[PDB]
Amino acid sequence: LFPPQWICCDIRYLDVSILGKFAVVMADPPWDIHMELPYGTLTDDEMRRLNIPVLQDDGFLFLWVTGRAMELGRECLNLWGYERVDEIIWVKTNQLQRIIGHWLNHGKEHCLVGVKGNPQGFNQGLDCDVIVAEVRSTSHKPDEIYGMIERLSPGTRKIELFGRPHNVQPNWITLGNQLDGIHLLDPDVVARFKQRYPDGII
Amino acid sequence: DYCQHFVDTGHRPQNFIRDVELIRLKDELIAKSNTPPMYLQADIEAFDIRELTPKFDVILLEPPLEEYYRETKCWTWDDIMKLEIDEIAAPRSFIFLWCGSGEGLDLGRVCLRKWGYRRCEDICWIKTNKNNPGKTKTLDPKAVFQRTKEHCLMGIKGTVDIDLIITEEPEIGNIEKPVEIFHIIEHFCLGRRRLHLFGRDSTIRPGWLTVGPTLTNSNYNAETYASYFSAPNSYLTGCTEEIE
Ligand SMILES: CNc1cc(N2CCC3(CC2)CN(c2ccc(CN4CCC(C)(C)CC4)cc2F)CC(=O)N3)ncn1
Repeated sequence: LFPPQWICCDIRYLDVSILGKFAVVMADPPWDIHMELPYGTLTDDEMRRLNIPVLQDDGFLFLWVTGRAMELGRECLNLWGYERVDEIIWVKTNQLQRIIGHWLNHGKEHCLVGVKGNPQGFNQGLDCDVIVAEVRSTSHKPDEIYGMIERLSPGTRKIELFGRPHNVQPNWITLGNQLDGIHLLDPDVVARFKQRYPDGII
Repeated sequence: DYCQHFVDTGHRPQNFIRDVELIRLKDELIAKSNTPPMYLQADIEAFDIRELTPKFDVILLEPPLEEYYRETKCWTWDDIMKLEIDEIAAPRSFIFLWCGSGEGLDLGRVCLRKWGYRRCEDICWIKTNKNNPGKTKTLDPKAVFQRTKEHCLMGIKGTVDIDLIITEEPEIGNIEKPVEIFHIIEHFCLGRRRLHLFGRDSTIRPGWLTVGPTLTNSNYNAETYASYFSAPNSYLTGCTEEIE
């Protein structure tokens, strides 16, 4: 079922096996980077322990990284069974097209690209590894990435981990703990969910 | 938006970035502090690196990747990773390693750790194609996307600028890296012992010792070089007034 679906929950404790396989996985995790914290983080082991590998047999993973997560995300990427084959960077601009850790000011954000298995029938090569786009709101990922993903693998099932309510998108299932309840439509998913959560509570 | 547009017209999104106070006296202090340029022809495969002294405050490492000749002796990351970089790096020192945009983004980090550095900054060279939009890229088989940038990893060991460099893609087979990397490095004021491995005649430069196989001339003398940093000049950042 093409339209937005989502599941409010803790991705740590949700049984992602019910959701089936996905041509594309995206995650922008709350890594435990250099202290701070305007939101609750996951520790390294909980990220290593996430159950990404059940989610795909053949396809791609898009993994947002910052700070030390540039090295840690490469680990999770490899442990989860992926190989990093690309790396998109987003150049942050203003509404007039100019540019806006300790030693250097960050003008960009990184998103590792990982492959698993043997994806076939994908339009590899259509976009380039560079996104230029205005920062619409703090800590938000740019909508252009969904365009790039759709062009890459049109029509396919996709899942987002640690999405927020604005991340809901056709062909996508968004997981996030600040989402509005549980909105599901694809029957097989609705089936394995009722069979796994009869009284509906993770 | 702009990625829809590149799939339309052949212009990379970065073709559209604009503009790409006076910290000018800084550049004068770097320039006054700068050692005379020194350079040395050396086959770095076969060259006992230890013969380079003293130990360096900054190392810029631009090994010739097989991927740079994707259209025109190349080093593998096997070869790079066997360099004994840790032997010539001062206890507190910095490295800038050109990693390209393939496996290098991973293997280069293995190197940074093999030699004792932590990654500090990922600097991206973003290449516009405003003068040849109708020429796309021949991708690596593993590639998902057109590759239109290169990464220069920054590493530190021991205890003002942006992490983006925007210029136009060099002609096929030109492998020079944007000279702007030298400005970023020099503005950090990291020390005056600066080493550029696999530099060329075209990269020689005040404030630097260049070592590479294709140099046509050499003027290196370890004692002459060492002389530049004996007291009272040993600890200057490179950004201060020279000691009278
Ligand atoms: C405890 N387990 C959970 C957690 C969970 N959430 C976890 C918290 C979550 C929403 C979902 C998202 N978050 C957040 C915010 C910013 C970033 C950083 N990034 C970096 C790259 C950019 C610039 C593309 C974009 C910004 C990362 C984040 F992760 C802020 C926020 O408020 N919430 N959902 C289910 N289970």
